[PDB]
Amino acid sequence: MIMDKENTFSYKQAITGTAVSTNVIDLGVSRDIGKGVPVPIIIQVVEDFADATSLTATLQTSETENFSSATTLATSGAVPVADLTAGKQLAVQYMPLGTQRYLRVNYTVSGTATAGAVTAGVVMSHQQN
Amino acid sequence: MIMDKENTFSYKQAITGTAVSTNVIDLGVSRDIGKGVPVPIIIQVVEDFADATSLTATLQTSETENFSSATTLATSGAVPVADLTAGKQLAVQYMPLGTQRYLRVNYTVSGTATAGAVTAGVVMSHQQN
Amino acid sequence: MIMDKENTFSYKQAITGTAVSTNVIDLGVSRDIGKGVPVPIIIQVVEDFADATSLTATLQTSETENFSSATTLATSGAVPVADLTAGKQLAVQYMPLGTQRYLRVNYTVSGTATAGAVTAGVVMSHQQN
Amino acid sequence: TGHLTTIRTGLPQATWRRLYEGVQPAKSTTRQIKDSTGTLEAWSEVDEK
Amino acid sequence: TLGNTYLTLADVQKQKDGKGNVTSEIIEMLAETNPILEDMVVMECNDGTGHLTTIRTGLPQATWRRLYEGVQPAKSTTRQIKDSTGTLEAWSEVDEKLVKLSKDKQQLMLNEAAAFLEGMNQTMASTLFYGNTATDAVKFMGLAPRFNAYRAARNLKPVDTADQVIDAGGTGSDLTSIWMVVWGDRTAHGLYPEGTSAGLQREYLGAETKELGDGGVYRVVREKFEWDLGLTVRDFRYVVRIANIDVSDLQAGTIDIYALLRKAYYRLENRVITGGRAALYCNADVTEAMDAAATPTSSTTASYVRLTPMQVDGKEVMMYRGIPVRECDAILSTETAVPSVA
Amino acid sequence: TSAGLQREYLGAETKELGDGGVYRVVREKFEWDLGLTVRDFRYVVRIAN
Amino acid sequence: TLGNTYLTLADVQKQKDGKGNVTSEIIEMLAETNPILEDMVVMECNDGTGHLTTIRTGLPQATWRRLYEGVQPAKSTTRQIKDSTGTLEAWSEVDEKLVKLSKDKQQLMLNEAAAFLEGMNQTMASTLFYGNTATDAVKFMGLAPRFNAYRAARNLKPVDTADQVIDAGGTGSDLTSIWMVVWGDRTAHGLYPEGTSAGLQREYLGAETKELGDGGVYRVVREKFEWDLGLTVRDFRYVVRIANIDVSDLQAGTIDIYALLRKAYYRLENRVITGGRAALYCNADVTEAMDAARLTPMQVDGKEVMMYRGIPVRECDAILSTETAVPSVA
Repeated sequence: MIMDKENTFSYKQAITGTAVSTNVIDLGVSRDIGKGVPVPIIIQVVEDFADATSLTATLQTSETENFSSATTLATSGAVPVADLTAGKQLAVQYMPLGTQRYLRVNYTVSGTATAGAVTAGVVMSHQQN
Repeated sequence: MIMDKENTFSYKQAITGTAVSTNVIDLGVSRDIGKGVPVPIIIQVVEDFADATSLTATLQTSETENFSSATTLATSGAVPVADLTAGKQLAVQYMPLGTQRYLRVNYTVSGTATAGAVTAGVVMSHQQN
Repeated sequence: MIMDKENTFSYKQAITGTAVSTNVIDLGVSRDIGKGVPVPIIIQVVEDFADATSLTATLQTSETENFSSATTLATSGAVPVADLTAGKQLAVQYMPLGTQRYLRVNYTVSGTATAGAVTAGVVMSHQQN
Repeated sequence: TGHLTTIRTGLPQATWRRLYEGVQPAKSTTRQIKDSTGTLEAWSEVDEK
Repeated sequence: TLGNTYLTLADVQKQKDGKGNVTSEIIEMLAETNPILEDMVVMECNDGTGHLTTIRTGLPQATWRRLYEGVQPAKSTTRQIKDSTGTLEAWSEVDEKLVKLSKDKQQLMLNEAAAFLEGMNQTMASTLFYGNTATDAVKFMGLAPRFNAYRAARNLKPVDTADQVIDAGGTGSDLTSIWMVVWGDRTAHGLYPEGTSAGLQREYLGAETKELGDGGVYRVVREKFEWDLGLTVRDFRYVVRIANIDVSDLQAGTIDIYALLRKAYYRLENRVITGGRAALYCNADVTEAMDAAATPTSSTTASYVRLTPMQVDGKEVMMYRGIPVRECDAILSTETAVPSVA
Repeated sequence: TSAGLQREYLGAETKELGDGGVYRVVREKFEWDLGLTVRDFRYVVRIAN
Repeated sequence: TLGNTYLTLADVQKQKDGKGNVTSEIIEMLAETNPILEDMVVMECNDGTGHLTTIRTGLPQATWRRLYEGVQPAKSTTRQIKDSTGTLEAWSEVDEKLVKLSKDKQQLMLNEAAAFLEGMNQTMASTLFYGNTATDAVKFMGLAPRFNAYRAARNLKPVDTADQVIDAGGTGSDLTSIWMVVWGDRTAHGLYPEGTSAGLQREYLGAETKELGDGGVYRVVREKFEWDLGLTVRDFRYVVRIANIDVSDLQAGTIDIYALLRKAYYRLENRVITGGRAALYCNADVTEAMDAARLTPMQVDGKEVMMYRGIPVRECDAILSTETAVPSVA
């Protein structure tokens, strides 16, 4: 993979607590980029989770820097910690449709965590097996 | 949309009342699809709907021909009644990862409508606009 | 109209009080820049003032970086809050004689101003209506 | 995979560079939209005899 | 955050066909037409502080001489005004690997260069029509800032520029304007400072070595795009604009275009003698309405024009009164109120 | 796919029935697939209702 | 308050010498030999975004015709896998006056380029073996993480990665592993993406001018080094891993490597590939444990190469001997 810096939501972000993503990719124009030729994305969990219980991994999109009202484009559900190992993908392969203005990832966690990290972001080409 | 029989979940299937896809795909062996080359699918509503509260078109897979081991590859979610309109792509643009021997489409509707139809399957080139 | 970054005493600088300039200019050896061919200067006001009473446009110069000793070269008097609108110059169009080593602009105000901006600095070509 | 088209959905916003001041570069923000075909076909057997 | 500054990877993916090659044919869908920058006359300032205009502000009115009287000698006063040029430029910054993995460099440069050319043209036309340097200190004075005030009465001779603007009763954020400039050596023209060159200058800097603040040397490629000009409206007798043109009207029959255009034509105090080429620029809403009131069909209680078969649809709006009507997209149907000088 | 409305005079065939029946037939096949792909809706305008 | 960031006068004084100018003989004291980089083939990424691969997955069932009886048509279902790639670069920096100050410029950059070449070789071999996309998403997945599991009892036919990993048994912080791979176009090879050339790409960026926090522009000569490389496992039945080899029990006589090797050869696929080199990839400890004396070497110009059953044994210095325990997929 040749995943790069700019269009990347989080780089090895712990989000051990109930945090959110840091690099909110913002686009001035509502391109809704998923249309036509696809764009691969990952929300692959990069390092294991110790004492969490659920890792709802929404892909909230909104129309303001601060996500006053956000819209969900991909939610992984209440994934139990038994699967939050390295390489555990948490959404669809390619870019979804409906990216209105802004894009930030939520990390609602049931309870806190003592370990856990992710590398959500856009990738030039997926890695499989 | 260049649909095709022998690779179609359901052709013009009516949705009214809880039911599954009329046709269940069978890929010979339990090998994978979503990986590698993208495979577009459209579980899309064709004809409008009625008093039914919601709809839950999920892409269930199972190793057995009859689906006793349910496995959600991708879910439409509880789409509200208002958005059950023609042309609504209810699930992911591309085929999710982890295809088993067989795949089905499960329609779980909150209540029963007097109208509603879906044509779901894999297309040669998903047509935008 | 052409301007510079260094030969620029202010750029939309806030005057919300009895503030002074920001980019004090140096000229190596002491020298006298008012001699010889004229060098223009623009003290145009931007962001129309709101609640001031008088804007003192002193043009203090010094021989030390810190303006412990200052030598007034020009002034505009107690120009009222009325007028002071956009495009209002407030000093001599060119550099007065007696530029010791450094230059800056003083912005004494008889009260508090809730708005106001200035663009003091040398301009390659003055813009006459 | 069907014919593709590349809309442009935004253009840079240049800045008046006062001398010795830096300009922050911008980019051409495009967008894509694709289209597909669809076939018609008819047949006729007319009993050659 | 961000993601909008440099040419990211998603955009490069979007700028290629399914065969894996960069797209040669890009639908613009945001280009605009602005022939103001095409028909405008421009020449080097070629002087000192700036372009210089000499305006007379006094006449030595003669005295009714009684016999055996000493007539006091009089002098002719003059007033001088100078106008300055402005410069802007924009830059393109792309990673070299972003280019190499796209299998095609020249195509990506062509796409980005075309986009930048269109962007600069649009920006320049916008500033020419609205160069409000009153609050900028850059973006040289255009045309609207000079005439952003109208005088309701007393508009007999051009004492100020407030007599060169005609109220049309508009209100709200749906106002517009029509400019009738005259380009000529003395009427008005464009301007660029000496040493530079006319038109947009573009330079291909090749591969760069972008150095980061915190020790980073990733290699980028850049192109230079430079274009500078300035304006000089020598006479405010050569430019007339209509303010408060409410687009809530002008789509229905409430404001007659040709009435205001004739009123302004006669306000153009220097068409009586040929100074230079003339023009009347619009925003394609005015021209639409003008063909709506010059080839009328079922119009509202108006339009003494009488039609014939084969001439019922409309032909064109090319020339107003011999003045060519060049359609400039820079003009906006939102301009805020131009107030009445008391 | 070939361009435009196609036509294939297949000629004589066999048309085997489901009960052993057999008799010659001749089949002519007409095929056409296309998509209109309005690449820039700036070039198209509609008046409806 | 240090002096290691950029090249200094001390280094050129220590390398460029010999009563004269730069030497063309700089001995690579840290030159861990990894013949994996030489045996492995490379192939341009024709596809464009992630090296693609089509593998047959189902087989048609032929039939015997019985006195004009029909034969039903048969399908042949196919799987497809994508192999992403990854890039490494490096940058040299010498003050232009420093380069000119030494009598030669080409050689003083040539040895500094050999240094970078050795470093890239070492890092790429390390990531070729233990390169994980699971933790380093900027790292193309190596040979190991595709096999960090094993089936207890091997399936009748290889149908999974875990069915090609032999659990040698072991634990602790001293286990190692052995790789038997065949390098071929249909088996496994390197990947330089489209546009990017194959292998290392030395790039000499002439002379440039630098900056600091307070002006201070000075002239530097910058050499840009790049290497793109992706790894693809085609027909993964050609790769077998022997995991959890306790080196402590290996130095002593507790486990024999020959049993593990024969088990792996049993679990390999018979060589039928044309033009495909194959070899063993085992650290120095394994070949040291081969001190057990009829398995013998074979005639290739009389070279230091063991030939375990017609397969060269390339001892690779990059195979770290303190791996993590490989779990079992029960």
